[PDB]
Amino acid sequence: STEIKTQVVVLGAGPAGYSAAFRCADLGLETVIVERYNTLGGVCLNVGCIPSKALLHVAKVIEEAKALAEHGIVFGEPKTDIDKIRTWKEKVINQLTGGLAGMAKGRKVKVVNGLGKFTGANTLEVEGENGKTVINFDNAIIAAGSRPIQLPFIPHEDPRIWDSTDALELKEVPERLLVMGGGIIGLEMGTVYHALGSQIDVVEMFDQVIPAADKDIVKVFTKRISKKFNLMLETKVTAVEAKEDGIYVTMEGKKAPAEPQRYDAVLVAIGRVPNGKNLDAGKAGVEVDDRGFIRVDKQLRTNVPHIFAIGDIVGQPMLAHKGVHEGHVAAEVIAGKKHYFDPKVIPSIAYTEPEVAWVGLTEKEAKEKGISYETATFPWAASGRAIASDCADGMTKLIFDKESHRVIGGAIVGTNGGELLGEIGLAIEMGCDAEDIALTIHAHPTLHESVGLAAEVFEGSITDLPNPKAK
Amino acid sequence: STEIKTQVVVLGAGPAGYSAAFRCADLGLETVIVERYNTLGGVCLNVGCIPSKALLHVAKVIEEAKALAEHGIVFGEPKTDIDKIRTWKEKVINQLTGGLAGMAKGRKVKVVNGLGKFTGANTLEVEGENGKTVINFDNAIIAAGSRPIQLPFIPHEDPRIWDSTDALELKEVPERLLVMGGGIIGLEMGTVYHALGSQIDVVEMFDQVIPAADKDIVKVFTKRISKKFNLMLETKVTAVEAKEDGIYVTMEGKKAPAEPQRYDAVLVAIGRVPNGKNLDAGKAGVEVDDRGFIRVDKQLRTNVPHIFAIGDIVGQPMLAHKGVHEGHVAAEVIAGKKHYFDPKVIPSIAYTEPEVAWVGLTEKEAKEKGISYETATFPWAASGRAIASDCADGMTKLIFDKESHRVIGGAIVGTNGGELLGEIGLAIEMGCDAEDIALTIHAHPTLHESVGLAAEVFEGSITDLPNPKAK
Ligand SMILES: Cc1cc2nc3c(=O)[nH]c(=O)nc-3n(C[C@H](O)[C@H](O)[C@H](O)COP(=O)(O)OP(=O)(O)OC[C@H]3O[C@@H](n4cnc5c(N)ncnc54)[C@H](O)[C@@H]3O)c2cc1C
Ligand SMILES: Cc1cc2nc3c(=O)[nH]c(=O)nc-3n(C[C@H](O)[C@H](O)[C@H](O)COP(=O)(O)OP(=O)(O)OC[C@H]3O[C@@H](n4cnc5c(N)ncnc54)[C@H](O)[C@@H]3O)c2cc1C
Ligand SMILES: [Cl-]
Ligand SMILES: [Cl-]
Repeated sequence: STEIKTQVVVLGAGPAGYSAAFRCADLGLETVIVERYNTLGGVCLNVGCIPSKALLHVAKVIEEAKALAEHGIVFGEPKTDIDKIRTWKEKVINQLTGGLAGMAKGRKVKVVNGLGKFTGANTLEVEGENGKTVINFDNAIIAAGSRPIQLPFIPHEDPRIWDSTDALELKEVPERLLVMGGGIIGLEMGTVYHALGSQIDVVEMFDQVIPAADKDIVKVFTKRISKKFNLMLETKVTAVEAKEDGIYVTMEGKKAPAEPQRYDAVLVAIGRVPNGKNLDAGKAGVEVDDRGFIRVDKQLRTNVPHIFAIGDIVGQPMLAHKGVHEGHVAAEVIAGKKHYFDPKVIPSIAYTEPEVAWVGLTEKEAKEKGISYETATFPWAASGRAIASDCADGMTKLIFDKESHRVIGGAIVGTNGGELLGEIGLAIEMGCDAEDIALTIHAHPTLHESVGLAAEVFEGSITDLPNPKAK
Repeated sequence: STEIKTQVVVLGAGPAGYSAAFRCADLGLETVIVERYNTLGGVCLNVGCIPSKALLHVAKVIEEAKALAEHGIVFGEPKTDIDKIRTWKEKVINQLTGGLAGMAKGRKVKVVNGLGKFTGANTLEVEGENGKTVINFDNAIIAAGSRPIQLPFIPHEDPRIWDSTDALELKEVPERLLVMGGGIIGLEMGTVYHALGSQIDVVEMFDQVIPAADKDIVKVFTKRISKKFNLMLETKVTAVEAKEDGIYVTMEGKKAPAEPQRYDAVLVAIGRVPNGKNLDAGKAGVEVDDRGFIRVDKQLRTNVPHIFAIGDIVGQPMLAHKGVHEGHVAAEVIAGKKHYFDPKVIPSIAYTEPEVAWVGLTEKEAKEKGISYETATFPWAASGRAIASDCADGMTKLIFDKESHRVIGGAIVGTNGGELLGEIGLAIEMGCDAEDIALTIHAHPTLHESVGLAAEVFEGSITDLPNPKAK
């Protein structure tokens, strides 16, 4: 029963949403953000990328410290206080949310807290702390994100059945943990809890973890990870039963045990689904597909031209950077600029150890597309830096169009591997060929020089590896 | 004496030398390498880049392990065995040497061990393990490297007066160590020994460590390091005297103490000089300058057209990657290709913690060149990744031509900062502008996305910082 009139309303304050809102404000538009939770930053900041990366950094340091022992530096076994780790995680998060609130204030962007739902083509109704707020807008930006997949046969109401948020709460270190899903989130959480002392089982229906990534990359990764996790591929969960002494899980498939297994906790990390069906978007005339996605064009417009949608809710890949860039474009289009969201590439990174990172076309995709392509790889066993840094199990891979010589894809498996994507990404966006990359002088000794070296393998000029293109 | 005939003789088996030799072989030329010492890889592999990076990795892990205590993971004080660390260092060197030997064998490149000197324009004489060998060549490639600077008033015959090789031998951990020279090598060794327990003093004649780098970058580094090291800037060593209980060093300048200071060891890391005067190059008609450089053109030719020179011995910067690329060009030119060595940029990295890395023009150089430029920086205090990884003091800086918007230089201070140079390097080589970089989608949350964000700061679209370019 309180009414507001604004130019732009943004539904959701995640990466996509707040980036869109801030861009609108910087472009001189009157902008209001609606968010059901009490802080900004959405899933990414509060229960996603950031806390997971904090805990993963902790895990990495623990394992490195232990790995120093054979080289003459012996730390004891660490004394660990989970409450303190949790407190630190919360500190990084609170620092960042404080930052976002500060920036919203600085850009004079009003934040309305509560559940927003459309009531008309130009009207969004918010139910929150201050009662009901009716927001009349010229433009709306839908950025309401996604949520974890739940399965009907699983008692998701038992506290020992976790999703990613539960896992990131760090309630305890379960003696035995099952991760359902060999995707990125599952493997990352597995990494975290393994470093803390948990015994890790991973169950995955596909024949490979991180299924979109190439076989050769994932092979290095799997070789590394099979020493610490019990990987059960091409296997599925058929039943989950809560009992007093634990969660009993029945599996069927190639690596399934005969008997149901007892776990102290089960992380259900099957995937995520969009929140498009929860907005009464139809009342604004907006089309929502059967899977809950709100599909948009290259200017991020829904079927209703003055209503935009960005981020996870718009489609895959569900990644923060995609949402940020989409938000920027939507804001710019609303401001009247003729901009489009049409990136050649979108990078993906699994912050496991070693990291698995890739951008552009994978070899799988290249073979299905049927274009003449050639791969070039540099093994980290040949890298001075990787050996000197005790991380020789890695590989840098570039994929080239055979005729044009343009780089069309790249991948790294290795410590700090993700940090190498930038160059590759830039290279693809600029339409670089192998010669461009190879002739650029990369610093030695670094991990990223492998990018250059891979290019050299293609050029046939490589001298840090045997050169089969020699004569 | 034994006499042999070859197409190409390469004097020196360092990065430059073996890269040139391997490239010549890959191009179908009969090739012989001459090396006075019994190992391959030269300074870089044996007493330079590789061992220093190994020890620095050890130091970094020790410090991170200690830093976890504040977050709830408490390792004890480490129990350290210096003999075992040294053994590990030696192991990385040996593995890599083995690799190089394997590659030389595979390319059918013969290695003649001994001291090489020119006797004529087409004759090089080697005195070595297999006696004296006379090599008649069509082309020679001089790659005989550099050596540490010594000072006449310093008793360099005392075992407590070190150069970098001594430091890398790791014979003991001196309670108190003086590093003379605030260059990269000195700071790296200071980092290693501080991590091992040494108290570190650094003397530098200039008003900043790493004088070649911009002041703001080094300011960020200096703030981190001034708590761990006693930095004496604008200070000079006037006397060094060996006594029974230690080495007494007298210094003058603003933060130098009045009285001579006692150190258990002194590392002399003032710089390196080329080995050009020690080859009898004059007997081949080759011109050597007064300080020992053998100056060369863009095809790496000396004043004698069939004689080439590459690496440290030809000029600054004395870095491995420069030498490798020069070696490739020299080999290609000898094979009859119209190739040139003329890179737009050559990257530099100090592997301190945080790392200090830069490529292209610094602000000093841009001013000195008279270019109208604009800088754009992203502070790591605003990076989710840097905060979550406990490395928030960093900074990423891009320098753009103000009119063309082309990137002309870049720099990073921060953990893993060096790994970010590749993208920047590539961007400058490709003549990218701020928009090219900004519109490339960088993965979140990473350290390298800062590069993209820095570009956004220039473009005026940044939403992860306040945007003073806003409307
Ligand atoms: C554990 C985990 C790790 C991840 N790791 C990475 C990673 O490393 N890199 C990466 O790029 N991505 C990662 N992701 C995914 C990343 O978090 C998402 O892609 C990103 O958060 C999407 O941003 P968004 O703005 O589209 O949606 P969200 O971040 O989900 O924001 C949507 C916001 O809208 C609010 N909202 C929803 N409905 C309403 C409503 N009706 N009214 C008002 N407010 C509403 C929600 O509360 C939420 O704050 C990870 C995700 C998880 C769960
Ligand atoms: C401690 C330290 C750290 C360093 N860190 C880095 C770094 O991080 N990154 C980087 O890029 N660079 C670094 N450098 C420098 C790098 O090591 C050199 O730039 C590189 O080794 C130069 O290669 P080169 O082939 O030109 O010379 P060298 O590697 O010195 O090779 C010359 C070789 O020729 C031999 N030789 C000399 N005279 C004769 C003769 N008359 N007959 C036969 N053989 C002869 C020598 O024994 C030597 O093996 C570092 C150097 C040091 C000392
Ligand atoms: Cl299932
Ligand atoms: Cl029961």
